[PDB]
Amino acid sequence: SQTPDANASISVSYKCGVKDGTKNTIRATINIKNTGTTPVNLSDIKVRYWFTSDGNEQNNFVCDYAAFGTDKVKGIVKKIENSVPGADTYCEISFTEDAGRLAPGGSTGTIPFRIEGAAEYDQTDDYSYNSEMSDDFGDNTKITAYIKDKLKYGVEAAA
Ligand SMILES: [Ca+2]
Ligand SMILES: [Cl-]
Repeated sequence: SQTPDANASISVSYKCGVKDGTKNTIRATINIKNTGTTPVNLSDIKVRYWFTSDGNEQNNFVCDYAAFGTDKVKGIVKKIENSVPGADTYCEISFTEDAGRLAPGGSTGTIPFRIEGAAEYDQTDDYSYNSEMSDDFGDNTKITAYIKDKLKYGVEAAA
């Protein structure tokens, strides 16, 4: 019986991006799909990307494209106080109130983003990194996604 907001479901698919010779940029692309039977508002969706910042105290998020406008995508980067395997930092991606809604079976398509540091990142020790998904989008369950702050996709980096 549950009601609409308990049967709402999303999934995220992921593509690892390129790395060059400066190595101070994390690149990745996500796609958010509505896999349930009711419409979801993008403003109720958050996505987290978990990583180790490798000494960088400044980690800046930028969204480079979204079908509905980059100006509708927000990101913040927060430190994690305690120690968890593969993450001392997370990047939390959210959407503004006018980003729109996803119908059932709808998806955002590609949302590429960068996290930029002053110093080099080693991505092999980042929880959310999966280099096997370089050629194609894959089911990276080490990125998590929330609807109204409830976990709906993935497995959280766990103390
Ligand atoms: Ca790292
Ligand atoms: Cl807003």
